[PDB]
Amino acid sequence: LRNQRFVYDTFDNLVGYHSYNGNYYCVRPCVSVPVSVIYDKVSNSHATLFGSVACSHVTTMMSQFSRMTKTNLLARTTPGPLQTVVGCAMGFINTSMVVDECQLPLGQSLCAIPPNPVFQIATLNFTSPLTLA
Amino acid sequence: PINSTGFVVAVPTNFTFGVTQEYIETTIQKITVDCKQYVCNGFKKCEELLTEYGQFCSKINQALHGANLRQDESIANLFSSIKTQNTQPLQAGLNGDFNLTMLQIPQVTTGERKYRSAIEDLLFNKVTIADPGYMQGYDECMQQGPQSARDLICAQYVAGYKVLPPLYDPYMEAAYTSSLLGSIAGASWTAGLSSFAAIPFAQSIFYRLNGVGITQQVLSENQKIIANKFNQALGAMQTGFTTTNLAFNKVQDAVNANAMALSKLAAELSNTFGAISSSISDILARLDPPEQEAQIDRLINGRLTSLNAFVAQQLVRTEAAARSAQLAQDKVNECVKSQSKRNGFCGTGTHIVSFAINAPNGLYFFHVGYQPTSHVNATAAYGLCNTENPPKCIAPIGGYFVLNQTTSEQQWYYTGSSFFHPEPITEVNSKYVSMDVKFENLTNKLPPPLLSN
Amino acid sequence: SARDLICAQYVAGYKVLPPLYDPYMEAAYTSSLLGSIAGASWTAGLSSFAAIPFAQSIFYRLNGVGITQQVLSENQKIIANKFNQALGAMQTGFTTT
Amino acid sequence: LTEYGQFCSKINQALHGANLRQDESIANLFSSIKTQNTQPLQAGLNGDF
Amino acid sequence: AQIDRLINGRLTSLNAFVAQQLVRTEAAARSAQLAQDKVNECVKSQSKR
Amino acid sequence: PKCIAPIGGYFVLNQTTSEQQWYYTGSSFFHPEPITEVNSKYVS
Amino acid sequence: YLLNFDVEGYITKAVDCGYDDLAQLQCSYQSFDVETGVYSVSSFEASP
Ligand SMILES: *[C@@H]1O[C@H](CO)[C@@H](O[C@@H]2O[C@H](CO)[C@@H](O[C@@H]3O[C@H](CO[C@H]4O[C@H](CO[C@H]5O[C@H](CO)[C@@H](O)[C@H](O)[C@@H]5O)[C@@H](O)[C@H](O[C@H]5O[C@H](CO)[C@@H](O)[C@H](O)[C@@H]5O[C@H]5O[C@H](CO)[C@@H](O)[C@H](O)[C@@H]5O)[C@@H]4O)[C@@H](O)[C@H](O[C@H]4O[C@H](CO)[C@@H](O)[C@H](O)[C@@H]4O[C@@H]4O[C@H](CO)[C@@H](O)[C@H](O)[C@H]4NC(C)=O)[C@@H]3O)[C@H](O)[C@H]2NC(C)=O)[C@H](O)[C@H]1NC(C)=O
Ligand SMILES: *[C@@H]1O[C@H](CO)[C@@H](O[C@@H]2O[C@H](CO)[C@@H](O)[C@H](O)[C@H]2NC(C)=O)[C@H](O)[C@H]1NC(C)=O
Ligand SMILES: *[C@@H]1O[C@H](CO)[C@@H](O[C@@H]2O[C@H](CO)[C@@H](O)[C@H](O)[C@H]2NC(C)=O)[C@H](O)[C@H]1NC(C)=O
Ligand SMILES: *[C@@H]1O[C@H](CO)[C@@H](O[C@@H]2O[C@H](CO)[C@@H](O)[C@H](O)[C@H]2NC(C)=O)[C@H](O)[C@H]1NC(C)=O
Ligand SMILES: *[C@@H]1O[C@H](CO)[C@@H](O[C@@H]2O[C@H](CO)[C@@H](O)[C@H](O)[C@H]2NC(C)=O)[C@H](O)[C@H]1NC(C)=O
Ligand SMILES: *[C@@H]1O[C@H](CO)[C@@H](O[C@@H]2O[C@H](CO)[C@@H](O)[C@H](O)[C@H]2NC(C)=O)[C@H](O)[C@H]1NC(C)=O
Ligand SMILES: *[C@@H]1O[C@H](CO)[C@@H](O[C@@H]2O[C@H](CO)[C@@H](O)[C@H](O)[C@H]2NC(C)=O)[C@H](O)[C@H]1NC(C)=O
Ligand SMILES: *[C@@H]1O[C@H](CO)[C@@H](O)[C@H](O)[C@H]1NC(C)=O
Ligand SMILES: *[C@@H]1O[C@H](CO)[C@@H](O)[C@H](O)[C@H]1NC(C)=O
Ligand SMILES: *[C@@H]1O[C@H](CO)[C@@H](O)[C@H](O)[C@H]1NC(C)=O
Repeated sequence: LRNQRFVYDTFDNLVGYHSYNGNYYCVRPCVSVPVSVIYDKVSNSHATLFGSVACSHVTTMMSQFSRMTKTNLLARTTPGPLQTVVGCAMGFINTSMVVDECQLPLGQSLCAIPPNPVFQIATLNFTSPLTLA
Repeated sequence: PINSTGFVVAVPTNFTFGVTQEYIETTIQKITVDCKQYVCNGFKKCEELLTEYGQFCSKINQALHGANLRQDESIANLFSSIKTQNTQPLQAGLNGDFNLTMLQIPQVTTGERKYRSAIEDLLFNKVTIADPGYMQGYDECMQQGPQSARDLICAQYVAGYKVLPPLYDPYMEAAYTSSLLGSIAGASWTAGLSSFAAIPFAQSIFYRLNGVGITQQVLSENQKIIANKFNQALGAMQTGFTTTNLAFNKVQDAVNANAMALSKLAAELSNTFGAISSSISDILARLDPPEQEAQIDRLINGRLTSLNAFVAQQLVRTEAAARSAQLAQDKVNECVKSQSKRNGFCGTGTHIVSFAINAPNGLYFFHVGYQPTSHVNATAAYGLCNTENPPKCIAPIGGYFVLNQTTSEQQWYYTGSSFFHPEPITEVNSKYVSMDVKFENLTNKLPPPLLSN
Repeated sequence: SARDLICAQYVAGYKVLPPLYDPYMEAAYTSSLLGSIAGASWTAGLSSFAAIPFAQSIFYRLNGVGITQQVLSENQKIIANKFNQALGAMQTGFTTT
Repeated sequence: LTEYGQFCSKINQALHGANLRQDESIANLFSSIKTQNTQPLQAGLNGDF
Repeated sequence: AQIDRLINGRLTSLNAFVAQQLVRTEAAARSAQLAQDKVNECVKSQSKR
Repeated sequence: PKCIAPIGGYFVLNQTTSEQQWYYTGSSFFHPEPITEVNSKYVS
Repeated sequence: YLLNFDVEGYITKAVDCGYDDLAQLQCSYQSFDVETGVYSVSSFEASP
């Protein structure tokens, strides 16, 4: 904007800095990435969804997350991060299943299928009873 | 009232179709707040002091989670009608002579299916709503930089709150609105809800018009005029999305309320509340432990007050949205899937048919009513009978016994209650009733029901 | 003491706004309601207005709830007197009970 | 007072919005006068009532 | 400090007044709609309910 | 057979407590009157 | 740490809040028993 090294948002939060090296840096609080947990009581299993975050950025930003999340992100496991329309998710497998009732909704007509005592991503699609011409 | 026998009644001679617009909200924006981050911002000294106010954060989280769960249940209940609603396929563009092009979703030969109708596209383009970064908002807020119109969305990752996505994507809402459009046509003389008749839209409209006091002869003569008036009424509401429209203004009011709640939540973090600074780091850097506690406590108290106010208003709006959603279900069942005999519930005038389209955070209704424009003063009678030792008196059915004029030898006719068109009295439009003192005595001219053949 | 609440407007710093309509408009509204009670009863629409007297409208309303025409003709004066007694009894019904 | 934010402006806006909504609500109820057909009643006695 | 204590007390009073005023406005709007329904059903017609 | 049913009333005997005579009365007031086609309809 | 005291006054089970996401959920809502659902959780893991 001008000859200023600090960038502030409308609410006076420091969001950007210009450094001596010549780079520009985005400034965020040490806990910024939203985290939500999908838990199933019957099987005592859980999964993690990072809302509105690209999977690639989640790999770089690990210091906010818990120890097991850090270990799983570093381990590059097979059930690793999957990009959905509601953010990056861990512990899910992409399936083409279609359901009409959901107990663990994720938004945008997405559903989570708990494992029988990983989680499966299903979709909510409704069907009319009959069509009469 | 007239001084002769009988009574004067104003019967319309010309009519037009009026449209009443109504907006009903169904859901609000779901918000979750990270209480620990919002209050203490990761500083252990603040968190130690926060314990003296009890388990504040856990209660805040539980209350917000319960509110979101209730809203999800409420919206799920409304959309469940799709599973058990019988529907019939409508024609493209013209269904007889009525034009329903704008209310239908345009079919595409190749590509991605559309989820918005022409009228819905017109409605949504008139309302400014920020995109709440459902998929990649966190990255976009960094790649785009600080923007005044987008600071409310990007404040999620600084203040410590999250905007949850809605339960259903817009494709589900489009399916719901298309389901409503395909269930309007049906039978009208049945006394149940267990049978579905595949009656065309035009015949259903004509049956609805015949039940409000318009005879079959008038409908047959004025078929094209009625169709043209209906098309003119439907086409006139495409350009009715202006600031003068109160119903359209309430949609923007709902959007502004949703924005205002997050604006209030975000702005409270910049207040000092009487402390030397609004930042915990500044307090720790400028003061020593004996004096830091008081300033940190002042900030804690201010932020706790802000969170309590936000939670209370969020619960209020959730309850109001649930009641409004129930009202929407009642409006759909009464005005959309059937014809209403009530006054004032489905628009003004005599109700004929209603349509429902998707709207931001709710539904938009178009109530079509029968609106007369001109009237005629007609002389009417309570009943008619001959002069015999036993009398047989008759009364009109759904109409009036009137004389054929606009201003002992009088000739009586029958007319519909909603349109003036005299026609001979038969047993179709009359029924036998008991003897009444105010009934006319017909000496010479007798209708066939009154003839002792 | 009874007026300190009103006079506190100019000391505390709040204002009581007048209502949108004066009482004459409200009187016009109530008179409008009284003049629309009478009308037809056997029609299936809301687009026609019939200038039926109040007494005939009341008798039509009574005939539709299960009272035959012969009973109404025989008991006309009794029905009118009972209605007048019912209307006049509510003038003194503004009590704490 | 500035350290508590724009308190007074928010208070004024909230009260103004509430009053505006009440004015709209009362205006809607009284609009029936314009399109209500009426007939003149008699003074005192209308028949026997 | 003393001026701040007075400011905090009066801000709390104003917030409480605004909240209750909005509550009563919403209740009055719903009651007004009920009045319109009562007029249309009981006053201008005969009710079968 | 041709069976009839009352319209907006009841088919009652004229008493307050093979040769019985049936009448018609309104549902909201007891006043027996002869049964005609005005106050009756054919049913199954 | 989240500690549960039995009827006799002893600690029967405990939760390390910063271990995994399930522990974070339990400490965020302060309950060992949590119903099935989707919950937003806070952060309890500290780093140098
Ligand atoms: C069972 O039910 C299932 C769920 O209902 C259903 O599955 C769904 O199917 C539909 C239809 O097939 C899918 O819709 C499509 O979604 C595409 C992806 O959307 C996401 O991503 C975009 C951004 O794109 C980036 O990411 C995608 C991958 O995700 C990538 O492919 C792309 O390259 C980019 O990298 C994002 O914009 C979307 O989010 C916005 O839109 C949502 C609604 O669709 C909103 O809910 C959300 O809030 C976002 O809203 C904002 O942005 C929009 C757009 O600017 C604004 O209008 C709005 O105001 C707001 O700002 C989402 O995260 C999407 O790309 C695709 O788009 C096409 O189709 C629509 C509708 O016709 C057009 O509007 C688009 O322009 C575009 O049309 C044309 O599409 C063809 C073919 O793809 C392209 O070749 C053309 O170029 C393109 N034309 C133009 C001009 O762009 C469409 O929306 C949906 O995702 C599925 N949901 C799932 C799988 O969960 C399933 O079919 C049902 N099954 C049965 C049997 O019925
Ligand atoms: C993976 O998930 C997607 C939904 O996100 C499934 O649907 C496919 O999505 C891709 C990418 O948008 C489209 O190009 C395909 O056409 C979609 N297919 C269908 C049938 O809708 C996809 O099938 C999933 N893959 C699996 C389960 O292997
Ligand atoms: C009902 O009113 C309409 C609108 O005024 C009348 O339409 C007019 O029709 C005449 C021919 O009869 C045209 O010359 C006029 O231009 C029309 N007026 C318009 C379009 O505003 C219609 O005739 C009336 N119907 C009646 C009297 O039965
Ligand atoms: C039915 O109404 C639609 C609009 O709702 C009409 O379509 C328009 O037609 C005009 C004249 O050709 C075009 O200029 C517009 O672009 C069309 N609008 C659309 C497609 O949205 C249609 O012509 C009407 N049908 C009939 C039979 O009159
Ligand atoms: C009612 O009276 C009207 C006129 O007031 C009649 O309409 C006329 O009918 C005659 C005879 O068929 C025609 O020559 C005229 O052109 C008609 N006038 C108009 C303005 O249409 C009508 O036929 C009468 N209805 C009856 C007797 O049932
Ligand atoms: C039709 O004729 C009958 C005759 O039965 C009239 O009924 C009389 O009405 C007057 C008041 O108008 C009563 O005082 C008489 O007692 C009635 N007579 C009988 C025998 O019941 C009736 O008024 C006439 N209808 C008219 C003039 O419209
Ligand atoms: C029904 O029965 C009552 C008596 O229970 C009849 O009323 C009597 O009718 C006779 C003959 O006209 C009169 O002399 C009596 O004074 C009447 N009694 C009373 C108390 O009014 C009545 O007529 C019968 N109804 C019929 C046969 O339809
Ligand atoms: C009735 O027709 C529909 C198509 O219109 C068909 O799907 C359905 O099976 C038919 N029902 C019966 C009972 O034959
Ligand atoms: C600043 O406000 C103006 C006027 O509303 C708007 O056009 C412009 O985009 C805004 N600038 C930014 C960076 O948001
Ligand atoms: C004081 O109160 C009494 C009793 O209510 C009342 O009659 C009197 O008018 C009051 N006095 C003033 C000055 O308001």
